Order: sequence, then C-alpha cells, then structure tokens
Amino acid sequence: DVSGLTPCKDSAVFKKRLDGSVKKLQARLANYTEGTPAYLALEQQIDQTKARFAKYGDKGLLCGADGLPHLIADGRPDHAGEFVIPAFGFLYIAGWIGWAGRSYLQFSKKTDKPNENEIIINVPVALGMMSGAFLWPLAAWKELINGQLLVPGDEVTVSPR
Amino acid sequence: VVYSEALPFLVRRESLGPVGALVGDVGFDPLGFTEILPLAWLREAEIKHCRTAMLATFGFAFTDFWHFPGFDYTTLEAHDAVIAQGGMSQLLLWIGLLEVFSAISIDQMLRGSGREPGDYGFDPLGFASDPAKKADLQMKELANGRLAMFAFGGFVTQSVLTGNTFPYLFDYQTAGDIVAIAAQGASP
Amino acid sequence: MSKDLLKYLSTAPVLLTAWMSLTAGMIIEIQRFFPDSLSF
Amino acid sequence: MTIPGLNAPGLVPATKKPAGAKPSFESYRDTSHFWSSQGIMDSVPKV
Amino acid sequence: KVRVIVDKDPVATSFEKWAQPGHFSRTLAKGPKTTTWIWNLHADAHDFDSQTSSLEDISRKIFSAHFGQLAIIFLWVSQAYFHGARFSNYSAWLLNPTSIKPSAQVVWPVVGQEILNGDVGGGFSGVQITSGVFQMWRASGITNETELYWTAMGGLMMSALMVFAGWFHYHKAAPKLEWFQNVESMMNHHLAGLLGLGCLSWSGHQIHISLPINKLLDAGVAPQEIPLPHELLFNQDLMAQLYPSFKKGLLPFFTLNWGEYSDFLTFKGGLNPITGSLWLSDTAHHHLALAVLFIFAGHMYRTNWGIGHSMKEILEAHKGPLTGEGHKGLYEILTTSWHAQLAINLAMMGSLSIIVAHHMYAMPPYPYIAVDYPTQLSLFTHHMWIGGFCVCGAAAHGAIFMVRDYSPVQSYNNLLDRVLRHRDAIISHLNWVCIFLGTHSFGLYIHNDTMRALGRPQDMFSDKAIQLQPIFAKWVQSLHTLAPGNTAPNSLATASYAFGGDVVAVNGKIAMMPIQLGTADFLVHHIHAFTIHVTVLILLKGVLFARSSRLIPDKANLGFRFPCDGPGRGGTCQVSAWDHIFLGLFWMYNCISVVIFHFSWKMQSDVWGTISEKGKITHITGGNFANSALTINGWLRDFLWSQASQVIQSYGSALSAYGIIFLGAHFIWAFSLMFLFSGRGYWQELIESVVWAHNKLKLAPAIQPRALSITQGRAVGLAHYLLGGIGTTWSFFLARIISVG
Amino acid sequence: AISKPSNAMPFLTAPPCQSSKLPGAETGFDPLYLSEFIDIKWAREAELKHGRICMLATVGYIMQEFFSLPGYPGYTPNPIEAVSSTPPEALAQIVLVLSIIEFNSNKDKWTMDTMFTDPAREPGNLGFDPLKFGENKETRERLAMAELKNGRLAMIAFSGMIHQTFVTGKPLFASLNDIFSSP
Ligand code: CLA
Ligand code: CLA
Ligand code: CLA
Ligand code: CLA
Ligand SMILES: CC1=C(C#C/C(C)=C/C=C/C(C)=C/C=C/C=C(C)/C=C/C=C(C)/C=C/[C@@]23O[C@]2(C)C[C@@H](O)CC3(C)C)C(C)(C)C[C@H](O)C1
Ligand SMILES: CC1=C(C#C/C(C)=C/C=C/C(C)=C/C=C/C=C(C)/C=C/C=C(C)/C=C/[C@@]23O[C@]2(C)C[C@@H](O)CC3(C)C)C(C)(C)C[C@H](O)C1
Ligand code: SF4
Repeated sequence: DVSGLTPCKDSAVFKKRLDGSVKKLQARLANYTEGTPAYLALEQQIDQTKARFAKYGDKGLLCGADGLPHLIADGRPDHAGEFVIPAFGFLYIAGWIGWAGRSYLQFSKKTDKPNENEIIINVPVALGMMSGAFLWPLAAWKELINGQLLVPGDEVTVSPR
Repeated sequence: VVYSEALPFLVRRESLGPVGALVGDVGFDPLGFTEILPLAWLREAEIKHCRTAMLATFGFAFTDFWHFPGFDYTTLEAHDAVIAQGGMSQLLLWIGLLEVFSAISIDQMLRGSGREPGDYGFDPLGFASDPAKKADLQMKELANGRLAMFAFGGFVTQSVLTGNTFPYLFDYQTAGDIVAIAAQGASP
Repeated sequence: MSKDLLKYLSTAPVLLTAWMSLTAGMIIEIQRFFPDSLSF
Repeated sequence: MTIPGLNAPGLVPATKKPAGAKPSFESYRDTSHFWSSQGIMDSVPKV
Repeated sequence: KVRVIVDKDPVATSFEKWAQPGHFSRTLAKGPKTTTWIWNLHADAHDFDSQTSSLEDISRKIFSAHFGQLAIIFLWVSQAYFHGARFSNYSAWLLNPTSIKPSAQVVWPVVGQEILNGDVGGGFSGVQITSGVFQMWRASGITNETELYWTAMGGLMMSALMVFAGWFHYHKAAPKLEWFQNVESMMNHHLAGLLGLGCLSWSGHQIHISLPINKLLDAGVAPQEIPLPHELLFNQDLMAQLYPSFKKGLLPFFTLNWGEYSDFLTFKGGLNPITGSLWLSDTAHHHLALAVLFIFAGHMYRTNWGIGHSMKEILEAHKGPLTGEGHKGLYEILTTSWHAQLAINLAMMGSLSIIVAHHMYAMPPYPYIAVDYPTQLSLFTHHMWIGGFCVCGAAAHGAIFMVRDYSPVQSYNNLLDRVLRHRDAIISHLNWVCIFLGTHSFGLYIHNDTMRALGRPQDMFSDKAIQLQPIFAKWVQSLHTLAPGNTAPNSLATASYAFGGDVVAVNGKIAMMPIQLGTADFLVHHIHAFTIHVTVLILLKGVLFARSSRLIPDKANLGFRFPCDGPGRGGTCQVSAWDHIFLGLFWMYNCISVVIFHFSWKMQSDVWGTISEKGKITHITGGNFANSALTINGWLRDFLWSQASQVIQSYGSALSAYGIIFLGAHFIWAFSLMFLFSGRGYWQELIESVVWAHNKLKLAPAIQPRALSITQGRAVGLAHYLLGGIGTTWSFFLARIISVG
Repeated sequence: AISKPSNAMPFLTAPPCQSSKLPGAETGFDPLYLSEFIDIKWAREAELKHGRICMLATVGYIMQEFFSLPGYPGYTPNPIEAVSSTPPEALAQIVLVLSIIEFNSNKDKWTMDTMFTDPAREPGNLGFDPLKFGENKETRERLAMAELKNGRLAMIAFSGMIHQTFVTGKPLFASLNDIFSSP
C-alpha cells in the first residue's frame, strides 16, 4: 500500500508467523494430558493467538517484509485509527487530568490551610472537580477569554536575569 | 471482695464491669478476654454468634427432613452442591450487605454513638416492647443462643461421625438397647 | 471510620495508591475484554 | 422452572438411609475441604 | 531484683495522629512548606531517639516495632507455605524430585504474560522457584498439601497474634526501662529458652517425624502410603521396626546408656547417597547437642538468685597494660544505648548470613537441593548480599552511637577512648594494607592480561608459567580429608566433600565434588581480601572520624548525616559518617559481586555438571575457570559474555521475564548515575524554571517544590545503583542457571 | 440509646440528609453516609436524573421486545444484541441530541461549585413543566415524592431487566414466561 508495506491479511510472512506461533504452542501442548487445567489454558491461549492474528488481518494493518504490523503515522485518514483517534483520546484524558489538578489547586489556594490541604486532599470537592473537568476544553477557553488562566508575568517570580 | 458467681474461687476481674450491666453476668470469664477486647465488641459478637447458631441448628434439623424441589441434596453436601449451583453466592452477597451495615453500627457503637451491644432495633411483632419484659427476653435470647451453639456443634459433628439423618446417633444407640441391665460384651 | 480515619484515608499517599489501583485495574480489565488492540 | 408451590410441591421430603455403621475416619477426612489434598484444591472460589 | 514492671494504658488508641502526618517530630508536626518536608517525614520516621528523649519510650517503640516486624515475617512464612499448598506442583516434585522443576507461582493470562507459566514438569505450568522451600518441606517431612495449608493458616494466626502483641505492649501495657535493661536475664532466656528449647523441639520433631518419613521415601514408599506423622509420633512399634533402638524406650536416655540410640543419632558425616544431602539422623544429633549446649550456656548470668555472672564485673576485670582501664564502661554503654547494640547485632547477623552461604553449598542440608543448581546459587548469593548489607548497617549504627550516645565522662581511658586516640594510626595502616593488597592482587590479573596480549604465556602468573599455589589452603584441605580417621575417629566421612573424597552424584547430575585450589583461586581469594579490607577502611574511618577530624574539629556538632561544612578548607564534602557508609555500600557491593561471580564460575566449571555411568565427568562450562580466570579478559569473555547468552536469548521463552528484568535493572543502574554524579543546585534552578512555567498558569503548588537534599540525592543514587546492579546479577544468574542446569 | 437515629435504621445515627428539607428527607437511609461527603443538592440532582433516565429506559426495554418501528433496520427483541444490530448513526444522533439537551439545560452549571450557586436553583428543577403541574402547590409534594420513588424503583428495575437478559440471552417477557412455564 504505502512505504512498500503490504496488508497483513495478504502477507505470506505474517501467515508464517501465525503458523509458527501455533506450532510452538501445539509442541508445548504435548506435556499436558487432555482435560487438565493446563491443557484447557493452552487451548484458550492458542485460540487467543489465532483471534489476535485474524483481528490484525481484518483491521487493515500493513505488514512489512519482517511480517509484523507497521503503523502509518502520517495523517492519512485510511490509517486514522493507528494514531489520530488514540491521540485525540489521550489528549482529552490528559486535559481532564490537568484541569482537575489545576481547579483543585485554585480551590485549595483560597483555603485557610493550603499547605495542609495539599497533603490531605478534601475528597468531597476533589471528586467534584474531577467530575467537572469532563468539560475542560470549554472551561479552559472560558478562563482564557476572561483572562484568569495565564497570570501576567509581571506577577511571577523571576531570577535576576 | 466480689467473687465471680460462676467461679466462686476467682475474684471478679474488673473489665467485666459493674456486676450486672449485662444480662447474664454470672462473672464467667476465667481467661480474662475482657482485658484484651472491649466488652461491647465481645457482646455484639456474642449475640451475633447466638443468632447465627440458632438459625443454623434449626436449618440443619429442618433440611434433614424437608428440602425444596430444586435442591435434592442432603444436609452435608448441600454446601458444596449449592455453591456449584450458585445459591450460596446469593446468601453471601445479601448477608454481606447486611453485615456491612452491621459493621458500620459496631463502629459507631464503639466510637460512642449510644447503641447497645446487639440492639439493632428489630422488633416488628412488638415482643419486648414493654421495658419490664425486655431484660428477661434478652436473658432468654442469650440462654437459648448459647445453648444453640453447642446444639449446632453437636449436630454437625455427630452427623458426620455417624452418617445418620436426624438424631445423629449411632446405629447401636438407635436400634439396640441404651437402657439395658443384662451384662454387656465387648461391642455395643 | 471516625473523621480522623477518613482524614487519614484522604491523605496524599493513600489516595495515590487507591486511585492508581483503580486506574491499573481499569486498564487491565480493558485489556482482558478488548485484548491485543494495536489499532483503533 | 419449578416455582416452589405454584407448579410443584412446596417442601419436599428428603431422601434418607435407615441407620448405618459409623463411617471410618479416613472416609470423610480424605474428602473434607481442610484435611484432604483434593478437598483443599476444590475449596477455592469460582467465576 | 529482676522483675516485671510495666505501665498501664500509656498511649491511647486513636486515628488523630494517623491524620496528622508529621506528628512524630517537632519540626515536621508544623506542616509542609516545601517538598523536602515530605521526604523528611519518611527519613525521620523510625528515628525514635530524635523524636523523644526518653530511653523508656524509645525502648517501648522499638519493642512494638519488633512485634510488627515479626507479624510481617509470619505473613511471609505463610505466603511460602500457602503458595506451596495451592499454586504449586509439590506433590509431583515429591514423587519425582530430580526431573520436576520446583514451581510455586502462577501468572494469570492478561497481556501475554501467560507464557511465563513455563513447562515445570508434573503436568503443571508455572514460574519455576529457586528458594529451596520444596527441599525444606521434604526435609521437614511434609508429604501432603493439607499440611501446607494448615501451617499457612497457623502462620496467619501467629501474624495476627503478633500484631495484637505489638498493639498491646505499646497501648495497654508498656514495659519500663528497668524491665528493658535486664540484659542478664535476657541473655539467659535467649540462650536456654529461645535457642536451647528451639533446638530441643526441632530435634524432637526430626527424631519423631522427619527420620521415618524421609527414610521411607528414600526406601521407595510413595507419599500416599507413608504413615501419617500423628501415627508415627506414638506408634512405638513402627518406630522400632524402622529404627530398632526405639524399642528400648527412654530408659537408655535416663540411664547413661546413650550408645543404644546410635541408629537414629549418628556422626556419619558426608552426604546421603540417595538424596545427595546431609544425613537427617546427623542433623537430629546436631540439634540435640546444640540444645544441650545452649541450655548449659544460658545458666551463666545473674538473676533474682545469688548464682550467676555479672557482665559488668566480667568486663571490668579485663584490663591490660596496653589498654588502660580496659573494658570499663562498655556494660553501661551497651545498657544505655540501643545503637551500639544494633551495631554489634547487625555485624554478627551479617557475618552469620555469609557463613550460612558458605556452609550450605558445601554441605547441602536438604534432600535433592545439591542437584537443584538454581537453588544453591540463589541461596548462596542471597545470603552473601544480606550479609554485606547487615555489615554496613552495623558500621552505620556504630557511627550513630559515636555521634549521639558517646560521652568521655563515661568512656574515659577505656578501649573506646584508646581507639579514638590512635584512629590515625589505625586508618593509615589499613590504607597501606589496602594499597598493597589491591596492587598485588589486581596487578597480577593485569600482568596476566598484558603478557597474554603480548603473546607471552611463559611469563604469566598461571599454573604452568609462574605458579602461586595456595599451599596453606591445600594443607588445610588435606587435613580435613584425613580427619575422619585420625582426628575425628568416630566420624565415618569427611564433613564436606569439597575438601576431598568421593564424587557424590544423584542420577546423572553431581551433588558435591572436591574443589581444587590453584593459582586462579589464590588470585581471586586475595582479591576478596582486598575488597573486604577497603570496605573495612571506609566504614571504620567513618565510625572513628564521626566525632571530629583534623579537617573539622567539631564534626559531632553538625550531626550524624549532614551534607557538608561548606566549600571551605578546599572542600569538606562527604565528611559525615553517613557519607562514609554511602561510599562503603558501593564497596561491599563490589566485594559481594566479585564473591558471587567467583562462586558461580567455580561451581559451574569445577563442581556442577553431570557424571555418566562409566564416570565421564562433564562440567557445565568445562573446567575453563582454572585457565581463563587468570585474566580480566577471560573473566569478561568466558563468564560474562559466555553466560549472558541464556539471558539475552530468553525472549519468547519462560525466562523472558528474566530478560526483561535484566534490561530493567541495567536501566536503573544507569539511572542511579544521575543522582550520584549530579548536584542539587542545578536541579533547584531547573525546578525554578518549571515553577515559573507553572506560576505563569496559576497552578504553582502551595507546597513549593524543591530539589532533593544533598544527602537524599546521595541516598537515592546509592539505592538505585544497588537495585540495578543486584537485579542485573539476579536476572543473569537465575536465567543462566535455570537454562543450563 | 442513639440520641438522633436514622429513621430508616434506628440502629444507626442520623445522617445529614435526614435533617434536610429535600423531598424524601424523612427517611434517613444512608448507611455509608455519602450525604456528608457529597453535596446533598448535587446528589439529589443526580438521583432524579438517573431515575428519569431509567424510568424511560424500563418502558423502552419492556416495549422493545414486543413492538418495533415499522421496518427499522437491525431490530432484535433482545435489546442488548439490538444495540449492536441497529445502525450506529441512530445511537450517535441520540447521544448528540442528549448532549445538546444537557449542555443547554446546565449551561455554566456542569460542576459542584458552578451549579447551585444561585439560591433559587432547586435539585432536579430544570424548568421542565409544560403542563404546569407544579403551579398547584397542594400536589407538588406528592408528585415530588412520587418522582423520587418511581425513579428509584426504575433504576432498580432497569438493572433487573438488563442483567436478566444477560443471564438468559432471551428478552424480558420471554425469559419471564420461561420462568413461569411448565416444569
Ligand atoms: C496538578 C497537576 C499538574 C499540572 C496541571 C501540570 C502542568 C504542567 N507541568 Mg507538571 N508536574 C506535576 C503536576 C502537574 N503539572 C507534578 C506533580 C510534578 C512532579 C513530578 C510535575 C513536574 C513537572 C515537570 C518537571 C515539568 C512539568 C511541566 C508541566 C507543563 C507541561 C505539561 C506536562 O508535560 O506535564 C508533565 C507531567 C508530569 C511530568 C507528571 C504529572 C504527574 C501526574 C500524572 C499529574 C498530577 C495530578 C494530580 C495528582 C491531580 C490532583 C487533583 C485531584 C485532587 C482533584 C505544565 C505547566 C513541564 C514544563 O515546565 O513545561 C513547560 C516540565 O518540565 N511538570
Ligand atoms: C521436646 C522434644 C521432644 C518431645 C516433645 C518428645 C516426645 C516424645 N518422645 Mg521423645 N525424644 C526427644 C525429644 C522429644 N520427645 C529427643 C531429643 C530424643 C533423643 C534422646 C527422644 C527420644 C525418644 C525415644 C527413644 C522415644 C521417645 C518417645 C517420646 C514420647 C514420650 C511420651 C511421654 O514421655 O509422655 C509424657 C507424659 C506425660 C508428661 C503425662 C501427661 C500425658 C498426657 C495427658 C497424654 C496426652 C496424649 C495425647 C494428647 C493424645 C494421644 C492419643 C492417641 C490415640 C493418638 C513422645 C512422643 C517414645 C515414643 O513414643 O517414641 C515413638 C520413645 O520411645 N523420645
Ligand atoms: C536490624 C536492622 C536495622 C534497624 C533496626 C535499623 C534502624 C534504623 N536505621 Mg538502619 N540500616 C540497616 C539496618 C537497620 N537499621 C542496614 C542494613 C543499613 C545499611 C544499608 C542501614 C543503614 C542506615 C543508615 C545509613 C541510617 C540508618 C538509620 C536508621 C534509623 C532510621 C531509619 C528510618 O527511619 O528509615 C525509614 C525507612 C525508609 C526511609 C525506607 C527505606 C527504603 C530503602 C532505601 C529502599 C527499599 C527498596 C526495596 C527493598 C526494593 C524496591 C523494589 C522496586 C522494584 C520498587 C533506625 C534507627 C538512620 C539514622 O539512624 O539516622 C540518624 C540513618 O541515617 N540505617
Ligand atoms: C576501577 C576503578 C577504581 C579504581 C582503580 C580504584 C582505586 C582505588 N580505590 Mg576505589 N573507588 C571506585 C573505583 C575504583 N577505585 C569507585 C567507583 C568508588 C566510588 C564508590 C571508589 C571509592 C573509593 C574509596 C572511598 C576508597 C577507594 C580506595 C581506593 C584505592 C584502593 C587501594 C589500591 O588498591 O590502590 C592500588 C591501585 C590499584 C588497584 C589500581 C591498579 C594498580 C596497578 C598495579 C597499575 C600500576 C600502574 C603503574 C605503576 C603506573 C602508571 C604507568 C605509567 C602510565 C606511568 C585506590 C586508589 C580506598 C583507599 O583509599 O585505599 C587506600 C578508599 O578509601 N575507592
Ligand atoms: C440474623 C443475623 C444474621 C444472619 C443470618 C443468616 C445466616 C441468614 C440466613 C438466611 C437464609 C439461609 C436464607 C435463605 C433464603 C433462600 C431463598 C430466598 C431461596 C431462593 C431460591 C430460588 C429463587 C430458587 C431456587 C431454585 O430451585 C428453584 C426453585 C428452581 C430450580 O430450577 C433451581 C433454582 C436454584 C433456581 C447476620 C446478618 C449474619 C448477623 C446479625 O447480627 C443477625
Ligand atoms: C427504598 C425505596 C424504594 C425501593 C425499592 C426497591 C423495591 C428496591 C429493590 C431492589 C432490588 C430488587 C435489588 C436487587 C438486587 C439484585 C442483585 C444484586 C442480584 C445479583 C445477582 C447475581 C450476582 C447473580 C449471579 C448468578 O447468576 C449468575 C451470574 C450465574 C449463576 O451460576 C450463579 C448466580 C445465580 C449467583 C422505592 C419504593 C422504589 C422508593 C422509595 O422512595 C425508596
Ligand atoms: S557540592 Fe555538596 S559536598 Fe560539595 S561543597 Fe557543595 S554542598 Fe558541599
């Protein structure tokens, strides 16, 4: 398709890797007798291996000459699921985390004992901040527009140049 | 000098409290567990064990005779059979909800809420509503439950030892003569 | 579960361990139910 | 299914053996959950 | 009199001081103002003498902490027994010990880790263990899983009892300092009561449960048919059938016809040919004799009754011309200061761990443990590391005593004063010894490398060019070999086959073999001595120069651990005894690493291996130690490079976990170098830049972040360095030995 | 001898919710005392939201087994399977509409601190009352208590239907018939 790689479903090296893993598992299967927990666990494991390989074949992943999936991170929407959608998911989650932390810090700084609140978390309001950080992109934008996000630098400690 | 009314050769301990704060105080505590553990906790455990032993011995005796159509197991194998079926999981779940609430009550009682040792307030039918009968009924509850612990222990142990259904008595006790007077031999 | 023990459970390390425990369990259960997800 | 009382009896009489000799100690100790190897291996949770 | 005297309800039971984090110290109780507060809360957690001045309170805290630790240890014994009960193949191994790989751990299938449940024989998939617990249980006589389950439950009960005891002895009835300072009665009860009765009880257990079960197992009776221990305990007819002397009862004991018990109480020596381990009758006689010895020793010190010794008088009576007042004041020092006792006890514990490591491999005590090559290597290496760590802890707490609890009014003109008054001579002479020993021992290796690279084997310090034979070690080995006839006539075999004698072998694998000593052994032994001497130099200098030095006359005022005393005097860096320990830990690490490398290579090349029916002795590496251990190039090639194959090629196999841990320990060892080489000033400035970045966004924390203190940075670097190195060696040894042996 | 016990449980102390003016406050059912930690107004808002959602959901669950939209793609009486069977765009549009509704109804009030800042804001009173049942103040207490109780019963009931269909693999009343069938 791209970069000289081929789809994993039509990849002879990918099929041989699957066959080799299957043969390895079946070879180690000889030690255990039929019906034992170890035998059934190995049967489950080989089923899982075959299911994994079939899923990679169906998903449209590209396999190189080495016969392993290669993720194309260039922004093409054919391979969006490789990076772009996981990237958006992580960015949303990390924003949630940082907004919860920042908002709880803003609450705690106004508390009578912020130093002790830093260690001992006020859990009832911490849960509220964590829940309310779900809408961080609009909340952060609102704080940006109102000017309550970036303190003016004329108000931050700075070392003698 | 106050001597324990159950063991008159031992002095009362001290941690047992005033003589009679607890119904049944016959001063029976030779090993002095009240020094290590608090009396309220010990008494909550006592009443829990009493009630559970009562229900257990009655259930054992009942299951020896009658069972529901689905459960076709004897009393001994009922535990394994209904774990395999899944009913004992349901009992554990619901009794665990009840026991979490109970544990919250024990925590509050020990920290000083005011709740008595085992007073859950369960009194729908109105037994013991009159304060005059309440102490007597507490003493009767304790007596019956403390008997029921030994009852259930004997039930289970004799049941497994003999293999007989209700009486938990050996075949010679049930069939032969346990009130004989003619000279016996080597075996029953 | 007095207010002091609730405060102790609210302390920073206990809360860190509890939350990271829940997070790791969440990740591991997502792995069990949707295993081998080298894609979306 | 068998609703107890509606489409089936309620309490059903149990099956019982009419007396018997004492089972040997090793007969039930070897099957007990705590003093048997197989009993210990079977005395585990399930899911 | 020696008496029980305790205060009742000294401390209330409440979670308020759980909530208050830094309550224990006056400075920490204020609350945080910087992140260094958080670190100091952990650093000063168990520094009881800094928290409270009362020696009584310190002793009570220590006593209950000991109880908590014993609870943890009982939970650990419980985990071992319970995992053997449930998640193991102990029955299969008991049936077929030689072929079955012992395993008592199972991973769950989640993210592909299920391969780590490798083929361990016995129809069981799991992680192979190397702790020797299977052999321990076989020696103890455990033949079923119900026994393992029930002893695990007993261990849990004991752990609960220990937690209860720790709570009770601090919150309800705490002893007094008068009770704690009864050292004479403590020694009496620990000798006769703990050690003596422990040995007596274990001897009884062996004689009654271990000898019959193990003898039947060696005969061939499968574990199912073995009579149970309760049957064996009282069935005297069966015990007479097995050991005929039992039919005579205890009359041959009460009368002094102890020779009648010769069958089950022996001085055979050597190793049992069947199991390739020590005779259990020999072990029973051993423990009985030790029980008698300890009970005899425990009746020495004075108590409520007139008989007994006073350690004060014994010490005060020992004073010589070259020692002045002698041992005067040491009784009071060791009765008043916990740190001095901790120092002595840690030193002896560490030396005992090392002696254990040396003894177990040469005299395999448990059945089928000698053939279990991973077990021997793992136990030896582990006990060596624990011993080194304990020795450095001993040095650290000696330094702590010197800084805090030392006093000239007490220790005037005694041995401590006289040692401090010529510490300079001591350290200078040890410095010369270290230079001489290191120069010779390492320059012999370097010479060998130089001549080999110059193509001059005839100029080597080899076994055939210039021999450095350990004549004295060879003489001692010969004496031990000839001992069973001349100097130990009642012994029927040598104490250990390492000195000499026959080649003990179980199945094809070799249990024990005579270990030859040549030029390579001479060189590596002198290397060991050099490393030990440098470690002693660092630690002894730290202990002696904790009070003061020519550089800092008032070093005691600064404290035990402090960063420095400024850049003055050209630099006063790491002057503290704490920093001396920090440097000595690197050196004991090097010492133990070289010791375990010597052990691994020597046992793989000269002892471990296989012997065929004719007697073709084939070793794991092939005897390459005697000719390749003469050069550092040979050490790098034939030991590290040669044996790293089984680690690096472990991916895709059950040892792939060892491969991952190999890499991770490498990573942590390298990560440590950041802390070890870098300094707080740079890190604080970097944190200032990051704090500006946070303050620009209105989220700079109330607890201001700070770079770690200097002592903390040194500690973190040392901890990461030790973890990385030890984990690297751990993964390497385990992967190599499990793959090849 | 508890001075102020919970009404629901006389053996437990009164939670903060019991001494409150919310509808259903005269029950005191809070063994875990989550009203002390959680703001009671926020908790009641969430309670009513979940109850409303689930008392829509129970009716949807029972009636999806019997009735279908005429010729709707991917119908299955088992709603669990029917979710996957049905077009994803239908559920996407439904979720988008509900997101719009929630956003517009809770504009600038999505958090514990942000919401209930205004004193007039009542828990669950999102202004939705076209028919104006609340203007008749006599029946307002009845309707509020009824909403609360029916929402609670519906949360429980929807859990029941969902997990019963998980157990059996058949829809709700099919499984009910199989239970109440011949031995
Ligand atoms: C409260 C959360 C919080 C927030 C909002 C930020 C924000 C920031 N940090 Mg980070 N930081 C945090 C905690 C946080 N930090 C902590 C605890 C540490 C100590 C380990 C650091 C150490 C640190 C360094 C050394 C640097 C940053 C940098 C940055 C910036 C880039 C984002 C980034 O790469 O993060 C990196 C994130 C980390 C290294 C780890 C974060 C730790 C956890 C996962 C998050 C903490 C959440 C907290 C527990 C929430 C409690 C709330 C709850 C009670 C409701 C940005 C200003 C960089 C910068 O200056 O860029 C301009 C930078 O160089 N941070
Ligand atoms: C602490 C260690 C220890 C212990 C506990 C024992 C225990 C025992 N040894 Mg000894 N033994 C030991 C060390 C020990 N030994 C050592 C070091 C040696 C080497 C010198 C020997 C050498 C030796 C020999 C050669 C023999 C024993 C034997 C015995 C038994 C003696 C019985 C007796 O004297 O009752 C003492 C009785 C009392 C103090 C009176 C109280 C009685 C109580 C109430 C009875 C309780 C019974 C019990 C709970 C229930 C059993 C029921 C049954 C149906 C199962 C007993 C099993 C004999 C034996 O049986 O060998 C198999 C035997 O021949 N031992
Ligand atoms: C009998 C054993 C023993 C005892 C009772 C003590 C007791 C004490 N030591 Mg210690 N010590 C010991 C052994 C012992 N030591 C050993 C073997 C060493 C040599 C390394 C030391 C070296 C040492 C020093 C140098 C100092 C002490 C100090 C102290 C005191 C305070 C310690 C504290 O609060 O730590 C609280 C506990 C911690 C801070 C946690 C430590 C965590 C370590 C570093 C890492 C653990 C890694 C883990 C095992 C593996 C991680 C795996 C990874 C994959 C996650 C206290 C009196 C201090 C003192 O007296 O100051 C005045 C002090 O400066 N000790
Ligand atoms: C390979 C690395 C290395 C080396 C070579 C040394 C060397 C030394 N350390 Mg160690 N040390 C190391 C790593 C090393 N250390 C590390 C990483 C640390 C940090 C934890 C320390 C921390 C440390 C401390 C704190 C102490 C030592 C001590 C010593 C000395 C031991 C005496 C000795 O045997 O000297 C002899 C020299 C050698 C063994 C090197 C090889 C010598 C051969 C014969 C070559 C000769 C060459 C020729 C004559 C000259 C050059 C030829 C030509 C170019 C002119 C010595 C200077 C102790 C000391 O002072 O001892 C008295 C001491 O107290 N070290
Ligand atoms: C009181 C007390 C306590 C207690 C207690 C105890 C021990 C209480 C015990 C209560 C007990 C033992 C209660 C059993 C109920 C059984 C039921 C409802 C059975 C349902 C059965 C059903 C629904 C069905 C059965 C089936 O066979 C049917 C009919 C058809 C077949 O096709 C198969 C199936 C399986 C489907 C505390 C909390 C410990 C402490 C406190 O201090 C005091
Ligand atoms: C109090 C109140 C109200 C109320 C109320 C009411 C009626 C509440 C009712 C709650 C109710 C009815 C709650 C049921 C829970 C059931 C559970 C958790 C079952 C688990 C079942 C499980 C985990 C089953 C598991 C298994 O099947 C598996 C998977 C396979 C089998 O091999 C084994 C078994 C069988 C074990 C009002 C009146 C509505 C309003 C008022 O204002 C306030
Ligand atoms: S770097 Fe550390 S040791 Fe060196 S002068 Fe500065 S503070 Fe002292």
